[PDB]
Amino acid sequence: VEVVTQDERKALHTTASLRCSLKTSQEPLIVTWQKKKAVSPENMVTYSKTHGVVIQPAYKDRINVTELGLWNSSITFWNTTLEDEGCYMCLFNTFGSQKVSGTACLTLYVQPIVHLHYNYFEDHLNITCSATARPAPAISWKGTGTGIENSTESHFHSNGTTSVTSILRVKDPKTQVGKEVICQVLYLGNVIDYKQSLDKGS
Amino acid sequence: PLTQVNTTVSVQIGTKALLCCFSIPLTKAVLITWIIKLRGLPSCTIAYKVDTKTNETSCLGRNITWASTPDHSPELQISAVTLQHEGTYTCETVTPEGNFEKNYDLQVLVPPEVTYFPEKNRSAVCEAMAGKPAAQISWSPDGDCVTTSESHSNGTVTVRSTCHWEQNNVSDVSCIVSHLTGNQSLSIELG
Ligand SMILES: *[C@@H]1O[C@H](CO)[C@@H](O)[C@H](O)[C@H]1NC(C)=O
Ligand SMILES: *[C@@H]1O[C@H](CO)[C@@H](O)[C@H](O)[C@H]1NC(C)=O
Ligand SMILES: *[C@@H]1O[C@H](CO)[C@@H](O)[C@H](O)[C@H]1NC(C)=O
Ligand SMILES: *[C@@H]1O[C@H](CO)[C@@H](O)[C@H](O)[C@H]1NC(C)=O
Ligand SMILES: *[C@@H]1O[C@H](CO)[C@@H](O)[C@H](O)[C@H]1NC(C)=O
Ligand SMILES: *[C@@H]1O[C@H](CO)[C@@H](O)[C@H](O)[C@H]1NC(C)=O
Ligand SMILES: *[C@@H]1O[C@H](CO)[C@@H](O)[C@H](O)[C@H]1NC(C)=O
Ligand SMILES: *[C@@H]1O[C@H](CO)[C@@H](O)[C@H](O)[C@H]1NC(C)=O
Ligand SMILES: *[C@@H]1O[C@H](CO)[C@@H](O)[C@H](O)[C@H]1NC(C)=O
Ligand SMILES: *[C@@H]1O[C@H](CO)[C@@H](O)[C@H](O)[C@H]1NC(C)=O
Ligand SMILES: *[C@@H]1O[C@H](CO)[C@@H](O)[C@H](O)[C@H]1NC(C)=O
Repeated sequence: VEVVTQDERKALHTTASLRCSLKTSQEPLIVTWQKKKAVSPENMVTYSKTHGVVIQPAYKDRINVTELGLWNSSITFWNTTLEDEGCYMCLFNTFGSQKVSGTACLTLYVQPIVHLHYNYFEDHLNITCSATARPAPAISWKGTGTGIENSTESHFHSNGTTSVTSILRVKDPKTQVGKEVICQVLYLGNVIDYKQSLDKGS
Repeated sequence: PLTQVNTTVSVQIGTKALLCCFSIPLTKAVLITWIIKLRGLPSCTIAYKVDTKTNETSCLGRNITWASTPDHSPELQISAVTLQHEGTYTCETVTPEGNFEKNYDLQVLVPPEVTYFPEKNRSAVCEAMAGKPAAQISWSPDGDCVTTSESHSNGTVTVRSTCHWEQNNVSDVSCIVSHLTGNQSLSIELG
């Protein structure tokens, strides 16, 4: 492999950096960063020893070059936007022998916000379990009771965030549910269990 | 905000070809590289470093020309294009303003050797020998025809058509040969 690059999954409205490491003897002349588009790629910035850093008017106050060098280059979005999400290429231009690309793709996330409403009445209980994240999170019930009444609804925001709300209506904590009622929420392959118990006495 | 241009160029065999870089002032440019990938040969480069006016070439054996002038980008030239010239040519210009590209798919065209003549029992023959791409043979008016295509190793194709018309009120026919290098209609007088 010629160019070493890692895709980056970082948080929305915060700093994100892409890096390419060119592995070869031949010193390049100029490095170009482009945003992969349908139609032609878009020119973002170049670094050269002869001309230094040159950012296109479009990206003027949105990125800088964090690593100045012909072998190792990094670009940094100061504060990301959904627009900034996508695929990028670092081009190493060397005299006398074509060029070499490195594609690195950027994906932005929003950490989940979870609401847990528990509501207890005559013997029976209803739990609603809401979760808003980006990408959409996965709600599931681990304090199973096989039967029960239960419905899940989702909403997509103009934000880009996705809300999922699961309403579970227990009728009696006997054979209905164990000693813990679990709302388990998966977010990009990561499950966190939200556990709810109940201690009486005698 | 154009940064890339893909183009298919068709050239008659034996005729001139001229390939142009992305259109940018030579004082502006930093590095200009032509990348040639010919049928059955590896990738290949002619490079020009603007500031020091130096060049380097992996491209020997491809039989093409690199035309240079002061204060203009270099261009590729081929006086008389051959079959082995078929392939991919790409000028890669880079300026401080970023990377630019002009890709070319060069396809060589061979005009078919066309022969035509009348025949025994009100028949006719019409042939377009080793053209590229294959030509198409029609007739006017429609007769009892059999038309066949043979492919040659050098990517040329021969198309042969023979027709009969039974005895009535038709005595003149037309072989119509369609091809990119130009269509033609040939007349025949039936035996
Ligand atoms: C990023 O920019 C947004 C405006 O779109 C602003 O609301 C937010 O506070 C900024 N955050 C940081 C960490 O710079
Ligand atoms: C980022 O680049 C701009 C040029 O658009 C320059 O004004 C600024 O000094 C740079 N900032 C940093 C932190 O390097
Ligand atoms: C490029 O990156 C490597 C590690 O990724 C770093 O150690 C090195 O300093 C850089 N190369 C050069 C020639 O500076
Ligand atoms: C809880 O339960 C009652 C039925 O017992 C139902 O009518 C009500 O809509 C539920 N409340 C919520 C907030 O889901
Ligand atoms: C959710 O509802 C379905 C039927 O609509 C049922 O099969 C399932 O058991 C319920 N989930 C739980 C945890 O009881
Ligand atoms: C995103 O903004 C919408 C308003 O469009 C809001 O309802 C939603 O809850 C927000 N989510 C976050 C995590 O800010
Ligand atoms: C030729 O044209 C398209 C659109 O300009 C471009 O995306 C593509 O990369 C080119 N095709 C190839 C095979 O390089
Ligand atoms: C190109 O390079 C060759 C060999 O290195 C040199 O002799 C020649 O002067 C150069 N010519 C041009 C036009 O750049
Ligand atoms: C180039 O020309 C030489 C004659 O010197 C010929 O042998 C060779 O086949 C040609 N190569 C191509 C790719 O046309
Ligand atoms: C291509 O092959 C056919 C059949 O051998 C021949 O007639 C034609 O002239 C060949 N060569 C070229 C250079 O077109
Ligand atoms: C040949 O005929 C086709 C239709 O069969 C027509 O579109 C085209 O104009 C003709 N070719 C030339 C070179 O005139």
